[PDB]
Amino acid sequence: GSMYQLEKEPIVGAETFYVDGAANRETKLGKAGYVTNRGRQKVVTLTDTTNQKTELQAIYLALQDSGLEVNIVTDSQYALGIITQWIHNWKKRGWKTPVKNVDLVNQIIEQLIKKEKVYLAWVPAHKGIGGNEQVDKLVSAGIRKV
Ligand SMILES: O=C(Oc1ccc(CO)cc1)c1ccc([N+](=O)[O-])s1
Ligand SMILES: [Mn+2]
Ligand SMILES: [Mn+2]
Ligand SMILES: [Zn+2]
Ligand SMILES: [Zn+2]
Repeated sequence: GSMYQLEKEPIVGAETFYVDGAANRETKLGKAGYVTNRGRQKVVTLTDTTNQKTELQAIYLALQDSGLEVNIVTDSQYALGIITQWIHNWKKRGWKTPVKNVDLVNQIIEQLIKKEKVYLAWVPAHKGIGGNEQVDKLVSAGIRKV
């Protein structure tokens, strides 16, 4: 019983957003974006950012640009946990909100509860030709070598 329930399995039929972000610590330059299984993609370049911010920013773009039912695959355990924990503990007993990234996370949650159904799952970064590998390349170009 929370302020929303994420889906326990992928939403059959819904479009899938493979999100990723990448940042460079020395310059605080970074990129966030997505590729989808309906031939959609988007990459944005960011300044003054961090790796965790860019993974969160990517999810925000995916929620922003999608319909009411959406599948999101991320490789960030941080991004998944912080969003899931926020949903499960909202208005609950021992909730101290995070300090870091709190503005972006609040922005994401706001987008999130507007949705009808959201499936959000983690996969380890891996090589190959699937979705996570494609967006990883896009957000990595000029930010870090792979
Ligand atoms: O997109 C990715 O490639 C890069 C490459 C370089 C940098 C620079 O730090 C950041 C991301 C991801 C790698 C690892 C991820 N993961 O959640 O472990 S996403
Ligand atoms: Mn990543
Ligand atoms: Mn990646
Ligand atoms: Zn700057
Ligand atoms: Zn629907």
